[PDB]
Amino acid sequence: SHEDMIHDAQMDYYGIRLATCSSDRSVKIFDVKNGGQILIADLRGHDGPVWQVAWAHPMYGNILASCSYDRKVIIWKEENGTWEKTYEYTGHDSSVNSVCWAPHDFGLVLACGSSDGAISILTFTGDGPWEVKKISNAHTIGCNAVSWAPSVIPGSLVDQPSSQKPNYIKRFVSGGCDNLVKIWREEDGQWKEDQKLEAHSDWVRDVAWAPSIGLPTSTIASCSQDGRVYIWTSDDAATNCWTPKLLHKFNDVVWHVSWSITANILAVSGGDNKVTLWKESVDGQWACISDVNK
Amino acid sequence: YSQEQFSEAASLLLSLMTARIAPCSFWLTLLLDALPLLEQKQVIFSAEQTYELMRCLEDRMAAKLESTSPDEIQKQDSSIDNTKVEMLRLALARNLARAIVTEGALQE
Amino acid sequence: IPDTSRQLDCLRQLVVVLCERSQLQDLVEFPYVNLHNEVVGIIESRARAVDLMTHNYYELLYAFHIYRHNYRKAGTVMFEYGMRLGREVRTLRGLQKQVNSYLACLNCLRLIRPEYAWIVQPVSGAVYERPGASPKRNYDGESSAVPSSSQIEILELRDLEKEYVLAQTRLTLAKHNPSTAAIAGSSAAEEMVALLVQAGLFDTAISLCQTFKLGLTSIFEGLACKCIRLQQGGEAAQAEAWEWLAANQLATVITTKESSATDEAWRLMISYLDKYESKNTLYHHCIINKLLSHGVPLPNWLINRYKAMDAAELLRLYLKYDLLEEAAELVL
Amino acid sequence: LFLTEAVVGSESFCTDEFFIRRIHKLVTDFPTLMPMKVKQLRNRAEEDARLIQMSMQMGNEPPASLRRDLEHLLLLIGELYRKDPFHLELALEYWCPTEPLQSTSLMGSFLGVAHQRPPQRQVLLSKFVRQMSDLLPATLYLPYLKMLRGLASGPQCAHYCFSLLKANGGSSAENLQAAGGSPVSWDHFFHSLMLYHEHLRRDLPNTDNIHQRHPPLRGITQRELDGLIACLQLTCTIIDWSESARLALCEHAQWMPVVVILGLLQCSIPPLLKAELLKTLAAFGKSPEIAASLWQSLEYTQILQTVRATGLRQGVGIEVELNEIESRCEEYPLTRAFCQLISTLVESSFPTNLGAGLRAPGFEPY
Amino acid sequence: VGWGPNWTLVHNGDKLSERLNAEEDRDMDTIDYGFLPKPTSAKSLTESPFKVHVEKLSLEQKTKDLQSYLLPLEIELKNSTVDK
Amino acid sequence: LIQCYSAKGRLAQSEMAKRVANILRVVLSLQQPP
Repeated sequence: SHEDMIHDAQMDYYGIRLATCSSDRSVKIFDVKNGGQILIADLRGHDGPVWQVAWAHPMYGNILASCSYDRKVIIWKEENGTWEKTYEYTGHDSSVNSVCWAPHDFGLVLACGSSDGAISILTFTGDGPWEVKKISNAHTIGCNAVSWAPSVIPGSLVDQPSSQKPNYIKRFVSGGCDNLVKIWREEDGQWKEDQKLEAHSDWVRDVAWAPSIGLPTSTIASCSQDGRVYIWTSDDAATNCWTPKLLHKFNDVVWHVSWSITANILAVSGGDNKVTLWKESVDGQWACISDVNK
Repeated sequence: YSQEQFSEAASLLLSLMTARIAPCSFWLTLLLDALPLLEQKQVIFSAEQTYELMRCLEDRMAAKLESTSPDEIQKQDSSIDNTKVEMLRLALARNLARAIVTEGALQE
Repeated sequence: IPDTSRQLDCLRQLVVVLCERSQLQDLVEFPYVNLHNEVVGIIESRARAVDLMTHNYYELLYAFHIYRHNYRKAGTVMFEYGMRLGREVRTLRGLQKQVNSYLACLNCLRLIRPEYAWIVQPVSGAVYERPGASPKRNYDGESSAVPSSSQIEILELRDLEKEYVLAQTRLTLAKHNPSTAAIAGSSAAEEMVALLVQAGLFDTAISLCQTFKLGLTSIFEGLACKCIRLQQGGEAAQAEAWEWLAANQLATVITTKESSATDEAWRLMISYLDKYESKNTLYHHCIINKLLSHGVPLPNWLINRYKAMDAAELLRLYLKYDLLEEAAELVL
Repeated sequence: LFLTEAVVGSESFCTDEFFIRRIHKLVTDFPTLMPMKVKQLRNRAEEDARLIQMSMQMGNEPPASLRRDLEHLLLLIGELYRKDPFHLELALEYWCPTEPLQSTSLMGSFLGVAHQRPPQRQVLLSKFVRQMSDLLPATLYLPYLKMLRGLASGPQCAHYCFSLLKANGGSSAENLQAAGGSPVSWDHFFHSLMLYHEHLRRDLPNTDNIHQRHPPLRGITQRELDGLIACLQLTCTIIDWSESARLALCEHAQWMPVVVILGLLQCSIPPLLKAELLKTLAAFGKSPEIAASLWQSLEYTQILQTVRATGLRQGVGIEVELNEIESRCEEYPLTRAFCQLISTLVESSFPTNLGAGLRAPGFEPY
Repeated sequence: VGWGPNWTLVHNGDKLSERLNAEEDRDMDTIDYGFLPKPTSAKSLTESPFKVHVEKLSLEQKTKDLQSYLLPLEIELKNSTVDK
Repeated sequence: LIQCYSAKGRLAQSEMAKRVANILRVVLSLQQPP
C-alpha cells in the first residue's frame, strides 16, 4: 500500500484486477469490487525491488513478465486463476531498466532494456521456447529507456480500406546517456539505423514513443536532465522526420513520461512533485488543463 | 527363525517397528526381514493378527518413505527396492489369504 | 446345470449352507470360470441381505479375487468394505478397518500400472443388520450405504492417500486420548492440527499439513509459545518438555538434563526447515514475528543466518518493530 | 404454562434429587403413554404456524391458538435443568447414544463394538428429533434454540449438542430457513450473520454508523431478538462447557466469524448484544493461545482509548456507550462484561508486549 | 497515477480526486477522527501514509447530458449511409 | 488412439471401448436368430 515504495501499479484489461510491485520482495494482486479491495495473490520470487510489470493481450494470453533487481526477469503463467513461475532469465552485470510488450498486430515480443552496453530482445511465440538475441556494441554507457513502434508501418498515412496489411517488421527506439536519440529498424533479423539528430545539449534521461491506437501517428516524447522536453512528432506519410518542439522549460529531471491506452494523453512524473496533464487539444501544440499531486 | 517360531517372529517384528532402532540403511533391512515369515503357509494364523501386522508394516513403510525424503527416495537401490516391496506385498497378500482360509476352517 | 437362474439359486443355497456350517475355505479354493461374475453377484446379494457378524463376505470376495487374479476387483471390494465399516461405526475399530482398506486399495493400485490408479465409485447397496427388528443396527453411525455412483467422480490416488492420512490422524488422536475418537471422526483439519500441536505429535502434524497443503501459522505460534514457556519456566517445565520431545529429532549430540531445551528446540526448527524448504523464509518470518509479539528479539544464530542471507529485510523489520538501535548498528 | 410458571416461581423443586428424578420419569413417560397425541399436537402446531404465516403475509393479525402445549412442555423441561443446582446431566439420558460421542480405545469392545442396538426410547426420541428438524413450525423458531441452550449445560451434554449440530449442518435444504427450516446449522448461522452484516452495510457501508436511514428487522422484531439471544447464549454455553467444539467452530475454513464479531464490536450494537459478544469472546479466550490472540487484536483495535503518549481521552467507544445507552436503560451489564473479559484475559495471558509492533507494554491507561 | 479508458484517471499514488463537503471541523456537524492513539510510548519515529483506496476522478459530473449527446447522433443516424 | 490425454481421457477411452464391445455383441445377438 502507501507504506511501501510503489513505483507504478498495473491494471487488468477489464479493470477489476490490480497489481502492485511493492518493495517487500514480492508482488501483490488485489481484486477491486464495489468499493473495498481484497488482496488475493502474493507472488514471491523477485529478488530486490521490482521495477514495473507490463501486460500482454487478452487474445494472445495473460502474461505478466516481471522485472526486478539483481539482474533477472521472471515470466509467469496463469491457469485456473493461479499464477506460477515458468521462465527465468538472468546473467547481467549492470542493473536492468524496465521491460515492455508489443501491441496487437505487432506480436508478443518482450524487450529487456539492459544497461550492459547492449540490447537484449526476448521473442516468445505462445507456448514454446524463448529466443533471446543480443545486439552488442551500443555506445559508451548503457541504455535507459526503450519503446516500440505501432503495428503498422511508421508514418501517419491514410490508407485505403481492405488494402493495408500490417507487416511483422520491427521498429524501436532506445534512449540513454549519450546526448542523442536514435531509432532502429529490422527486417526480422537486420537492425539498422534510420535517422540521426543532434539537438540535445544534456544527457538524455528517457524517451517514450506513443503508438496511437487509432492513427499511425509516430510521436516520441523525450526528457533530459535540464528539462528539454522535445516532442518528436512524425506526421508525413512513410518517411522519417522529427521536429524538436520544446514543450515546457522544465527545471527538474523527469524520469517517467507515460502514455494513455490510446497513446494520446501524456502523464509526466519527475522531480517536480506534481503531475500536469499537458493534453493535446484540437489545434496541436499543448494545453495544461489538469494538475494533481505526484 | 532357526528354531522356528512365527508367532515370536511377528512379536519381535512388531516390537522392533515400535522401538525404531538404527538409521535408514538398517531400517531397509528391518523392513525387508518379513518375506521368510510371509511365504510360509503352515502354522495357525489369526485373521485379526494378520490384519494388524500388515497394517503396522504398511504404516512403518510409509513412515520410512516419509523420513527418507519428502515424497521421494534416495540412495542407489531404487528399482531393486521397488521390486522387493512388490514381492513382499504379494507374499503378504498370499499370507493373509492363507490366514483367512485357516480362520474359516477353524470354526468348522 | 444349464439353467442360469437355477444355477444362481444353487450358488446362493451353497453360500448359505457354507456360511451356516462355517466352511469358507471350500468356496475360496473352488475355481469359477465365466461364472465368476455370477458368484460375485450372489455373494454381494448375500452380504446385502445378512449382516457382517456371520463371517466376512467381503473378505471372501477379496480372497476369491486374489485366487482368480483380479487386483482391481479386490481393491474395489476392499474400498467398499472400508466405506461400509466407516458408515456403520465411526469408532476406533471403524477407523482401523478404514485404514486397512485404504492401505489394501493403495497396494492393489500400486501393484498395477498407474493407468489404473483411479477407481470409480463402488457398487451401491445397504447391509441390513439383524433381520427381525430394526434394519439398521448402528451403535455409532447413521445408515450403512456407500456413496452412490450418481456423481461420477473417480477417486484418484491423491484422494485415497488424503483419506488414509485423515483416518490415521483420527486413529492417532484416539490413541493419544480415548475420549476424542468420535470427536475426530467429525472434526476439521485445523482442529486436528491444533490438537496435535498441543499434544506434541509435531511429526504427524507436519505430515498432515504437507498432505493438506494448508498453512503453518498455528504451528509456528504454538512453537513460539512453547519456546517462551521453556525460557520463562524451570527445571520441572524442562523435564516435562523433554518427556515429550525426546523422540522427534535425530540425537546427534548426546542429550542430557544439564542443558535446557533451548538448543533442542533450535535443532528441531533447523531440521524442520531443512525438511520443508531451505529457501522459503516465510517460516522464519512468522517465527520472528511471533517472537517479537511475545516480547523478545530473535536469537543470535537466527540473526547470523538471516544476516548471511539478506540484510535489507532485517532493517525493514527492525524499523517496523521499533528496533531503532539494532537497525542502526546493522545498517552501519 | 400454569405448572411451568408455578415451578419457576418457587424454589422447592431445587433441592432433593428425587424430585428431579420423578419429574424426569414423568417427562419420559408422557410420550410413551401418549402415542398418537404427540403426532396430533405436532400437526396442530404445524397448521397453526402455517395459519400465522399466511396471516402475517396477507396483512391480518397472527391468530393466537392454544396449540403451544409442546413449546410449554419444552420450556418446562428447559427451565428445570437450568434451575436445578445439581449436576446429574439429564441430557445424557434424554439424548440417544447413537450420536458421535464415545470413549473407545479397543477393537470391537469398550464402546466400540458394532452391530448393536440403542435403547428403544432413545431411538424413538432421535427419530422424532430428525422428523421435527425438517419442516420446522414458524411459531417454535425460538423455543428450539432456548431448549438447546438449556440442554447444553454440562461437558458431555455440550459435546452431544455439538455432535447434533455437526450432524445437522452441511449441504442441506430444510435446515437453512426460518418458517420451514431449522435454525440449528453452521451454514444457517453463517447466512444469518451475513444477512445482518448486509443490513448494517445498507444502514451505512462503513464502520461506526452515524445515522440510520431505515430501522432494520433485527431491533424492531422481537422474534429476531429472541433468536439471536438464544443462539448466542447456546454458543456461549457450548464453548464454556466444551473446548473441542469451541476450537472446531473457531477454526472454520468456510468463513471467519472472528473478523465479523470484531467489526460488530467496533460498530454500534445494542448493549445486550455487546455484553453477549463480550462474554462469548471471553469464553473463547479461556484458552491461552486464543487469549493471546484476542489480547493482540484488542490492543490493535483499541476499544478503550488507551492514552500513553497521544490519543483523545474519553473518546467515542465503550465509555460513550456506557454513558449513553447504559444510562438510558438504567442497566449496566457492559461494565461487568468488560471487567470479566479483561480479568480472564489477564489471567490467561499477561500483557508482555502491548500492541503489535508499534507500541510498548503499559497498563497505565487501563 | 494509473490509466484507464482514455480520459479516466484511476488511483495509484497521490492525486486530487473528487472533493466532498465532509472534512473535519466544518459547518453543520460533519466531523471525523483519525488514528491518534495508535502509537503509544515506544514507537517508530517515522510518519508515512497507511493503507490505500481505489477512487475515481472525473470531470463531467452531469447526468442530463445523455439527451444532448444522443439526440444529435439520433438525427445523424437518419442521414448516415452504410458504405460496406 | 482416441483422447487418452489424462485420467479422464483414459476413463472415457475405456468406457468407449466397453460400449463398442457391448454394441458389437448386441448387434451379433440381434443378427443371429434369438
